[PDB]
Amino acid sequence: ENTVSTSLG
Amino acid sequence: ENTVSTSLG
Amino acid sequence: ENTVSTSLG
Amino acid sequence: SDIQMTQSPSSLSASVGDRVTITCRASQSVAVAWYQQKPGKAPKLLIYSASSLYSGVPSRFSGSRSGTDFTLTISSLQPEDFATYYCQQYKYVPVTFGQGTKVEI
Amino acid sequence: SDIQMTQSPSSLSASVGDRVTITCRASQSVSSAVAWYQQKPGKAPKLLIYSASSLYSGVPSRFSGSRSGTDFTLTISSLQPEDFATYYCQQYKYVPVTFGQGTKVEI
Amino acid sequence: SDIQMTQSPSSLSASVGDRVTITCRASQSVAVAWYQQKPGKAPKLLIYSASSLYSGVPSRFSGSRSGTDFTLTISSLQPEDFATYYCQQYKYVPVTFGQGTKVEI
Amino acid sequence: TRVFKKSSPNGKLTVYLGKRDFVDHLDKVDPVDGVVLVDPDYLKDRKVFVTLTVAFRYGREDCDVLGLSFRKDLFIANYQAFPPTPNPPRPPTRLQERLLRKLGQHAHPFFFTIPQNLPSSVTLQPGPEDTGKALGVDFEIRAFVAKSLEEKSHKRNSVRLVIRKVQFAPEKPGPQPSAETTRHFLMSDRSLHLEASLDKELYYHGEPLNVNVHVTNNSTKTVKKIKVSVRQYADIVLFSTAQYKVPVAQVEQDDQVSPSSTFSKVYTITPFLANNREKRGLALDGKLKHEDTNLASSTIVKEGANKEVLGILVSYRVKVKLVVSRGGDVSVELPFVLMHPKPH
Amino acid sequence: TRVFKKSSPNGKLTVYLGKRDFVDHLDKVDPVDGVVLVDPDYLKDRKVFVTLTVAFRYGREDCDVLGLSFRKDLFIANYQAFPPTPNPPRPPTRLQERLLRKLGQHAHPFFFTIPQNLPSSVTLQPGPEDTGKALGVDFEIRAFVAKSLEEKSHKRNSVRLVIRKVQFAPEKPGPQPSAETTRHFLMSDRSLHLEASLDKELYYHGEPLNVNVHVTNNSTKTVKKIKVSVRQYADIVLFSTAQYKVPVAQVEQDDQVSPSSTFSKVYTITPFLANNREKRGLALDGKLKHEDTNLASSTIVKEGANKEVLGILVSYRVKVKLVVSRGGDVSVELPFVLMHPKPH
Amino acid sequence: TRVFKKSSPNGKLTVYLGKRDFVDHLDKVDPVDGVVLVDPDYLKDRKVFVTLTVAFRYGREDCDVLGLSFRKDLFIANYQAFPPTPNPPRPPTRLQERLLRKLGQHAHPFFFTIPQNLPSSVTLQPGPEDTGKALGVDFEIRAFVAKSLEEKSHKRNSVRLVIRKVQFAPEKPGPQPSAETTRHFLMSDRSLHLEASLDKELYYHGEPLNVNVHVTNNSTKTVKKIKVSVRQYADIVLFSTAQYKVPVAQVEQDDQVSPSSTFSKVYTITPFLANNREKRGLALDGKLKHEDTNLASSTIVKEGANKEVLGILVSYRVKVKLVVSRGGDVSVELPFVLMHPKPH
Amino acid sequence: VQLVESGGGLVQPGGSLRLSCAASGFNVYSSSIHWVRQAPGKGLEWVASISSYYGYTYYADSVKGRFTISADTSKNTAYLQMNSLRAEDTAVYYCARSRQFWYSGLDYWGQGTLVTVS
Amino acid sequence: VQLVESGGGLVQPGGSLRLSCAASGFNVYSSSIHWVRQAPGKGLEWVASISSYYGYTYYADSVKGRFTISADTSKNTAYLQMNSLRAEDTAVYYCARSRQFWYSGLDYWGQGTLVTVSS
Amino acid sequence: VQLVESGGGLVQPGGSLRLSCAASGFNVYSSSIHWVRQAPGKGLEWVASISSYYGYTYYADSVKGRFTISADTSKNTAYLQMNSLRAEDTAVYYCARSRQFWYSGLDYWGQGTLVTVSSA
Repeated sequence: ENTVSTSLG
Repeated sequence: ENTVSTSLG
Repeated sequence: ENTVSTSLG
Repeated sequence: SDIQMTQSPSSLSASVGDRVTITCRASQSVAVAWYQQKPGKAPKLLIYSASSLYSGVPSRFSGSRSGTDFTLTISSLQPEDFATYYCQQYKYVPVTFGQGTKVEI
Repeated sequence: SDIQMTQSPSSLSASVGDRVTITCRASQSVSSAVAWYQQKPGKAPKLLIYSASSLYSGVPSRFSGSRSGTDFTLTISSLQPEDFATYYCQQYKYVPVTFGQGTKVEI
Repeated sequence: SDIQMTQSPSSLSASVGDRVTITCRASQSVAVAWYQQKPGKAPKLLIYSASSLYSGVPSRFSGSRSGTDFTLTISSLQPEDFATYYCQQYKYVPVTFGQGTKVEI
Repeated sequence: TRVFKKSSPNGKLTVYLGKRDFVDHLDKVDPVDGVVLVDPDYLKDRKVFVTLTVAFRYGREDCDVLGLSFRKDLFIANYQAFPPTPNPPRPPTRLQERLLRKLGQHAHPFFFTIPQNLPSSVTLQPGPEDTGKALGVDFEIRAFVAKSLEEKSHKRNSVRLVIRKVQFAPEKPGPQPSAETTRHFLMSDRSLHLEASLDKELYYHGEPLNVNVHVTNNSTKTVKKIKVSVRQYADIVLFSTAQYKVPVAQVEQDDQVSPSSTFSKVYTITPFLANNREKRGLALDGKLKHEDTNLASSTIVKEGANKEVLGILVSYRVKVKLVVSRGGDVSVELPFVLMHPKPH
Repeated sequence: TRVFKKSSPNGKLTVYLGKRDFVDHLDKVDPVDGVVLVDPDYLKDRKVFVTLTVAFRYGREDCDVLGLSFRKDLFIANYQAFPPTPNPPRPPTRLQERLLRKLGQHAHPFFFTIPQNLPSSVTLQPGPEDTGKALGVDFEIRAFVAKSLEEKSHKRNSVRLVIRKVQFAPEKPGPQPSAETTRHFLMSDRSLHLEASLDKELYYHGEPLNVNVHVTNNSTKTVKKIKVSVRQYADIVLFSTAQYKVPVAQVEQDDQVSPSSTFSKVYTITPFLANNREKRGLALDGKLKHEDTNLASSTIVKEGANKEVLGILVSYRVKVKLVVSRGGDVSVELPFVLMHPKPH
Repeated sequence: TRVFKKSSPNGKLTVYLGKRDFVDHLDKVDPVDGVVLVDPDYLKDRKVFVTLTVAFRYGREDCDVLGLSFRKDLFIANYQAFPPTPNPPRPPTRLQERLLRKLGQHAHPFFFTIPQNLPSSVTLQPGPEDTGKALGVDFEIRAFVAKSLEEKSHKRNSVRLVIRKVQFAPEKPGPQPSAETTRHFLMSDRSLHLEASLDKELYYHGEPLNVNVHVTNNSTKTVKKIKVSVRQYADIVLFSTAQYKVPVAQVEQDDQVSPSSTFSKVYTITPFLANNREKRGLALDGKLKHEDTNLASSTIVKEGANKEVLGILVSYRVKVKLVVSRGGDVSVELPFVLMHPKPH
Repeated sequence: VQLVESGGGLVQPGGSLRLSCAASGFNVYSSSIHWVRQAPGKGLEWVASISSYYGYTYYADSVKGRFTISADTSKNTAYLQMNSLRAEDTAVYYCARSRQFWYSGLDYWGQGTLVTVS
Repeated sequence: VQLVESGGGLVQPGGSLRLSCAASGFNVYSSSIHWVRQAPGKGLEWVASISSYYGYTYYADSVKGRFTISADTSKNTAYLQMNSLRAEDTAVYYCARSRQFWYSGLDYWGQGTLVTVSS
Repeated sequence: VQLVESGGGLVQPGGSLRLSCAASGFNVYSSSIHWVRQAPGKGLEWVASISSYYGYTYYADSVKGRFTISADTSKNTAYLQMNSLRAEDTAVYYCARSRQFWYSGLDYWGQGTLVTVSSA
């Protein structure tokens, strides 16, 4: 629904 | 001059 | 500059 | 300037099962509907566009166009078919009705 | 600024059959937009040459005109007995249009 | 709402040469900078974007990110590294500061 | 039966046509057939040509009003009326043969086929400054006499006839419209959920729309009001994919949905033209010359590869919006089609 | 004789042109002959290129702070002045060879040919909101030094010269304009007849137009007013055929034609520019830079019925309208051409 | 590190991206690497497609009730996410393979390349009559699932992402600007000369510009005013080469240069956005959704090989104008570039 | 589908009387409402009409100005406000319905209400 | 083709005088009308001009504001309304015609009318 | 590059005091100016900010309307006009700088000036 961020490790 | 109708046989 | 005339002989 | 619609005869008589036709002549070319009125009741539409039969009415009623003249025809007169018939045009405003045709028994 | 047309000589005299020339010096360049007019004594002027070289319709062929930079000359091949008059030089490249001082050609 | 930025511990003591770390947790996700203030002096920027070391800062200072928690680490604590350290966010207006952490001998 | 007859201003050229409105059944458009009558002595080395053209037009540029008048062709076809070409394809039909019997051998049949990708007849509503006429796509039949197709027209030996391409409601009902959207708050499980649906997919012109909305406001936020609207989307693809959207009907209900409470209601809304007269650019159905016509029917196309249509495509959707208090709003859009029923 | 010259602002590149207006004779237009002077050392292995371009323009590079300034090319030609191209066209013109003799080896002839289908020089009249120049079609000659045509160099070492393409009145009288229109009545055999005819096909600029009108009002309706006007039709075709029509002259006479009576009169109307300076979008003749010019001359077209003339085409017509009581007005249009006489 | 993640409104289709701004260093552009996550159970023989499009848009599909929402494409690329196509490019990027390891086997990489001939992200400033958005060119990454490229065009099952193409200041300084013009009075040997120059060729956003003017007014005419300004040129060539120039900063000084004397001064002028809010059509740097961006950076290009970029090109120039009595005006223009320094 | 007229009776000349035609079974925007009066003995005669879709009301020249027709779309009901009643206005009044789109005759009629002026 | 001007005589200094040049044989929109005066002895001197096509009137600096030139299309006639007449305004006044498209000298001249100013 | 604060002292409660941060070595349009106060016995706290490039000005909710910060771009200087001074406004005030474009923290700080509020 919206642009967020993620760790990717 | 104008669009008019006529009787088909 | 601008347009001008000349003799051409 | 309004369209004058005249239908004839003013009245007619047929015992039963006879061929009865009614004509209606438009003053200017016109989009014709026919209505039947029982005495003391409201009219009910019979034919629209001068040829299209209305839904539910018997197939004996029929209509046709010949130039600026319109004809309402009944193949066989039912015992309950005595009434006054009206001829209407709705090509131009105002709409005009016929003078009626009292089809007696 | 205003353009000053200087015409010389102020007057000249030559017998019939001679050849004369009249010059007209423009203070500023007029791009060959020069006309020559001839006036008889007590009469309206008549156009002779327009664009400094084009001879007007009906004018006899003995009248000639040429351009050399900012100098314009009017030439007559042979002075006819009726060719005596006052000749004027005019430019019409800029408004106002300015005339020459005249050149009285005598008999 | 306004970001509640909390850093711990309020104070810590370690002799010269020890390794220390200071954490910092935001109320919600945020763009974190660390400043070091000597007593009686204006603060001096150390790390911006929570990882990028500022120009001229000794390499012993380090910064890391783990979700919402941010940590400031000194690998080898120099004898002059005793001061008060602050934690700041600049993702949203207003910009909030940490409560400070006094590193002592 | 009857046929339509129009003649050239000089009276020496006359074109006969069977119908004025030609329908397409999503797979085959009604062929345009007719005959053209010309005085044999009037033309000796001349030839009779009939052309069918559909084009974007901002006002006719063959009339008498002064100003700008655009014209962008979308499809053009030609036919040699006289002398006749080889008869195939499309040998004369019953109407053509009856007309040729009626007026003898001095009439000549002409045949046209309307390709599938062509758009329907849509006229945009003129504004106060758009005197005379406005933008629209329309079909035209022109019969003229000339030595060649490139020869300039005298305008006094040519006759122009306006025809329409129309669509009717498909007899197969579609899926029931329905759409729901849940607004969620990151604080905790206090999601606000609403569901909106209609009772059918196809509506007739003037038929009311019944839309049911169920709201489950489980958050502390309250709904100030609920509004339901119908909006028309017009797609203009002459050069670039422009789009005009305009609300054709709105209903406002000051219904308060209290926090931690459920709401349910049915709204009735009917789009019509009496209240949309001033909306410039509103898509209307194809007009013959100037007669009043209703809102443009939805330009429906059956699946396929969705070939690029460079006319005006009109669609309709229902917009349901909740304005929750102290910030935020949740909306639902569910589309529907709107067109005339098939005549009997 | 004389010859025009212009030089780059750096004063190193100079182009010579013998004329500024090139006349179109409907079978061939005057070729563009000239030479360009440049020192062979300043080039330093660079190439001198001369290009002829005609393009739609809304404002030139006038350094005006106004933002919008459109430009759409219509024709582009190129010529490599230095080093010389192959021989054809092998013989230089007399003007070219005389200029080369006058200037020496540092001048290089360049030759251009204008195709038949190109439009003439037309300038649209700027409106009150438009500052500086306005829309129009104009010709241009540019000389510049670069390694290739596509190189983005220091573009201040270039010289731009504006030339014109013009037409003059054909030296033959055309057919005399005339048009009749009879208004028939369905209610009876009465008919109102209107006649209108001019005296010449071609009119000069400033020459009055005489229109002869004959009216046979054999009906109960009374003619209330008679209007005679001259209209200018401008066909702006660049992507779609857009037409702008604007009246340039009018005359009004309260000549009431009584029922069952005959009427005949001659009206004199002269189109000029003084009364219609305010008319935005009015077609004017091509200007060099800003000088005042008259109404646009009509654009005659090649007799081969050629198409795709991508420019502005201007024509004139005379409209005579009869104001009839109870509506039902009748109008007549007479087309005529407006030109300049051929110079001597 | 971090990556950007967006999901479909249905919540089943998710696209992963590593960056938002992709750098253009005039030889290569950063490829659009990423993976898309979708559950094959929902697929059911459906195919996932990812399209990269740069378009000349005006407005958006943000349920804003207003038309004229233009959209012109500039470049279209497609990629079949699932099922996988042939391998090339063979090696998935390090970010791509890391994301695939993190997410498992339900993610599929997608790769894109940005050709050199594409424009950067430029947004034109909206005016008072515009709402929601205005004209501008921007990039978009869209992921959708359908049997074909036009099978499931409904918005409720696709995810759209906005990215940017940016350029930074080249590290190689350019030539020092300078421009001289001499106003020769063609009556005597009297003349007027003026020189203008800049200290650098490239300036950062917010960095002041130091321009120095040297005037040797060896004339009787007196200079009454000196104007120094910075202008922005926006080339909007899409099918016709339109241009828009607007002054972004001005400084004026009532410096009267006395006749037969000399003048020298240094002017400091800084262009910023605080005083240019009202200037409709002003070019701004490409926005992501609605945030404030500074003045548009000049669009630099490679050393030659111009290929007629179809987007918006912005350039800056400094104009020095001297107001002199009774005509004889003289002005000087010298260009400069405006860029951000390359990030560390 | 039904139509019911109401508002009969007797009104002195120069008076006024409003008739309400309550419609049921059809929408007021998909149909047009017309009034037709039939004098005793004399046949039918159309007096007034209304089109709610376009917002047009039409009147016969014998009733122009005096008679006014209006419809309330909330309850699908039409009204005929008659003013300046004269002796020739007496007739049985039928409110009739026709398709708004592509009129095909007055298919539905009301039972009729008698109006007298004396 | 002809050009006749009338309205001469004597006017006291500071007065006014209007002269009408009646034009026959040519249209007023395809030609321009000019007034050229010639003082006794002194050569020619342009005074004023009018262009009915463009609606522009030009005056010499010595008569600017003082003199006004006008014409009407119906009668094919032009007028020169002179006001504030001074002693240097005496001359023989010729009304001349020139081609509108384009100027090629004053081909046609009037008969010449005499205007005198004295006390 | 330097920043200097001036305008300290003591002000009675309800009074007013304006401090001037004289900037040097950087442009006012390429950088942003922030005021951060540090009350004794308390860490840092942001007060007000100004962006000369965008023409924007931001305040903390505790100084909203009360305090006003403006910049004189001609001489690269910023001022903080405090009104309705209260007893909680006493602190050492530092004027800081950050890059206007993509700010990366308050890199440059002033020497700090002391502001005291008491009923004296």
